[PDB]
Amino acid sequence: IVLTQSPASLAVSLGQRATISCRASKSVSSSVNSYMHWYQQKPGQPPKLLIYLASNLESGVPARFSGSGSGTDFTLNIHPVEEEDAATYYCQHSRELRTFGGGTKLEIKRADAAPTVSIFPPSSEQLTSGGASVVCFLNNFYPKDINVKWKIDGSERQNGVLNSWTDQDSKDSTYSMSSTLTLTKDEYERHNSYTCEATHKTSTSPVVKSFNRNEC
Amino acid sequence: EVMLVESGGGLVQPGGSLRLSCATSGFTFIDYYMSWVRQPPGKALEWLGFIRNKGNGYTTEYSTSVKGRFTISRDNSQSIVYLQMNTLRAEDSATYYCARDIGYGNSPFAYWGQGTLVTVSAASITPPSVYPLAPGSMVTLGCLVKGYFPEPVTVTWNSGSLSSGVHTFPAVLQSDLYTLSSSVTVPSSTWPSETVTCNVAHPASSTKVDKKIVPR
Ligand SMILES: N[C@@H]1[C@@H](O)[C@H](OP(=O)(O)O)[C@@H](CO[C@]2(C(=O)O)C[C@@H](O[C@]3(C(=O)O)C[C@@H](O)[C@@H](O)[C@@H]([C@H](O)CO[C@]4(C(=O)O)C[C@@H](O)[C@@H](O)[C@@H]([C@H](O)CO)O4)O3)[C@@H](O)[C@@H]([C@H](O)CO)O2)O[C@H]1O
Repeated sequence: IVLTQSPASLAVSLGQRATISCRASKSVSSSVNSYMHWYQQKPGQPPKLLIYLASNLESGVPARFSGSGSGTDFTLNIHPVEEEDAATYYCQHSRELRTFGGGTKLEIKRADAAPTVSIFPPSSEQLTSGGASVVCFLNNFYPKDINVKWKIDGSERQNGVLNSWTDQDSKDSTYSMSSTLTLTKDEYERHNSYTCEATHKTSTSPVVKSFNRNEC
Repeated sequence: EVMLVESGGGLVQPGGSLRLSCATSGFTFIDYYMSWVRQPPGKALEWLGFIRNKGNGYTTEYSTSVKGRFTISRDNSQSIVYLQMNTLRAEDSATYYCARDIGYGNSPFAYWGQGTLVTVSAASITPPSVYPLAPGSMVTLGCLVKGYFPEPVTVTWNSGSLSSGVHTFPAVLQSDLYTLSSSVTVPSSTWPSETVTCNVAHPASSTKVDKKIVPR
């Protein structure tokens, strides 16, 4: 027995209805009960039980979440979606072999948000240690589509760039990104201008942040 | 009331073995089934098995994927459930959760532990180097947390007093080593007037470091 989840990923604007399907490969109902559970999981947290026995709301859980279905076909309904709802949702067979479905990621849609870019040279204690990383943060933007190009003395640097996104923010619905240019102290010290350029739809040209090492 | 608290997670070499525990309180432990559930980083939840209550003789059930390799057992006098894992491989690398399963008229998986991260690799345990990120209306400071293994680290700012305006990014693997950055935005009317310090913890190597964010 396998549980299959609908879109796997879903975007819904604030205030509107989100609908997550779950299909079981075999009936999970008896005459009396439908053995389906629904969970919510936020990054770095355990799952949280929302719905037990297919249609009962767990104690403590807000009434915008509801479940339904029987046999093989099931639904989680979130209405109105709020910002805190940004999360992954799992259905599960709540008896026998207790199978989990694969998850549906819920994205909260919102107005575009321009990134706030900050660039950071190597810390002088890191230089003392023999390393060098140029870090720039691209914060609180939407949509999640973004890219960073690095320029050392005018030319683009492709290798040694580490990118990392936050999960969608629970409060304001934005994404954040960290772009770390990893470098040997050797190459750091042999070049002068360091640039990170963020390409995002909120601007017709790259949001550019720069420094010169000799000017530090 | 109800609390499930795990430990025992960490680094283990391929082919190795490990025992995680899960300490419970706030319910009658012996009358409840207990489950173990795992989640590889970025992937779906996977049910691993349960051990039954006193009524059913503390017998055990496992998923097809871990039968004969993993063992669930319980210390009823102390209210701990265990998961003994042998012959570990790459794919076993996950966050491992215990959860209260069925007992009394109750639904399973209402209560979960915070989870513990198990990592299986040949790579050694390395402490992080923790570097301050200082600049060149609101001001963004950061901490780079470089060259550590294995996960997790935890990062707070001002020992927890600063929480909003924080973006701690997920770690990235670079050739056996993890790199992570945290970011904090505060009003410039409070920096550097009032101090800002990042607190980084690496339990896997008893490291606990504070970095005062000092201007350049
Ligand atoms: N009259 C109800 C009957 O209709 C229910 O089942 P149907 O939907 O008609 O098929 C029945 C459901 O009971 C269970 C269940 O899922 O079977 C089990 C309940 O727990 C007891 C119990 O009867 O009170 C007590 C437990 O200590 C166990 O002994 C179980 C059961 O005997 C064994 O349970 C397991 C097992 O392997 O140990 C795990 C279960 O989750 C389930 O997988 C069962 C199998 O169905 C085989 O029986 O095996 O029985 C409750 O957990 C109950 C739940 O509260 C329903 O919401 O589900 O309950 C009748 O009252």
